[PDB]
Formats: sequence, C-alpha cells, structure tokens
Amino acid sequence: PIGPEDVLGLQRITGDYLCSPEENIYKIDFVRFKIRDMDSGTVLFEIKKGRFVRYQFTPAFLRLRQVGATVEFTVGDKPVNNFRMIERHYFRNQLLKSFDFHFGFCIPSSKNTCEHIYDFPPLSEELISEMIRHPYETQSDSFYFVDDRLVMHNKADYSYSG
Repeated sequence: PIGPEDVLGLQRITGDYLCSPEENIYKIDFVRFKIRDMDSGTVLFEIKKGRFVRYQFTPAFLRLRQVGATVEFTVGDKPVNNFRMIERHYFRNQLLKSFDFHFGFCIPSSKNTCEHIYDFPPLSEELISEMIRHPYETQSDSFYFVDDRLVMHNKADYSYSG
C-alpha cells in the first residue's frame, strides 16, 4: 500500500506503474488537459476527449518560468476526499522538480475542474542544451492519492527538439 511519503523522496523514475487501473475505485477520469504559459497566455498543449503520454515541445518551452495546467475530470459515485497529485520530473534520472498539488472539493458523479500552477526550476544553459539534445530522457511520474492511498499512476516523457 503506497502513500505520499513513499514517493516524495524518489530520486529516479519508477521502472513500472506502482498501481493497476483497477485501484482507481473512485473512477477518476481526466477528460481535458490544457497547459498555458502564464506570462503570454499562449496555449502550449491541449487535449479533449492514457497512462502514458509523450510530449513534443520546442526549445522555447525550457525558457518558461510559470505554466498553468487546467484539468477536467469526472468522478464516480463514491466520495473523493483529499485528492492529491505528486508529480516528479527527472532528466536522465536526476530530479528536476517535484510538484505537490491538493485538489479542491470533488463533487461525486460529476465533472470537476482544477488549475495547477507549475513554477519552473532554474535550468542551467548546459542542462537546457542537454535536454534539447536528448529527447524522451526527460520523464515524469504522476502519482495520484485519495486519503493518502495511491489510486492512479501516470507516466510521461518529453522532447524539446521540434
């Protein structure tokens, strides 16, 4: 049984998913995801209607300071309390940054909306160059908890070449 404290100290991407789809007993289902630059309002990525997503971004992405993510999700009939996401980004298994977001109150049996603010870590010129040169070696784990219990785990990797 996996809790926040089990992921909050991880120094590498996991080799596998830490939970199965079945453990999502609350039937949480993301139906919209949109990321924008908070300094320009430019929409960097959007999808409407999936445990793994591969992102193709540009070099300029790595110069962003603050991005806003908007997420829409439905929930099943069981109450969802203390819905929390811990998302850890790594380059070649060096931690870049971990983000810890607590969702607001989730209405059962309905569509919910949330905005998460990511403040980018400072990236050295060397690191930016390497990240551009090494697509898909930037990787993230997204751990989702309800009442301190892991119920979803999504993965992603990132290119900054295109």
